[PDB]
Amino acid sequence: QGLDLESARLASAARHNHSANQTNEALRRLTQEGVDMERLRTSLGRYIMSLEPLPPDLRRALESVGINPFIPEELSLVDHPVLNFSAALNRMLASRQTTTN
Repeated sequence: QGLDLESARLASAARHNHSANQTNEALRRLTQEGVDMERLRTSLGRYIMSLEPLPPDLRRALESVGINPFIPEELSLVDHPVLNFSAALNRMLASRQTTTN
């Protein structure tokens, strides 16, 4: 006896695991995956604004790390995890090259 396996497995199904590591992890993973940092920064910045969306390449890459690109406009693209992703992205590349004028 001891059939209480539902209660045990749902707690493990939920789990606690997340960090700002996942942001920098996504950046470096997409780099190793075959997505260029600059092209990523373009398609991502476009997604933030009223512009052309990111390709299913950028989509599959992000979703494979666990960061969903396509958030509905009920969040108004504010509450989405893709902001913190884009933040670390643009400031990383800005620090790499430069921000002149």
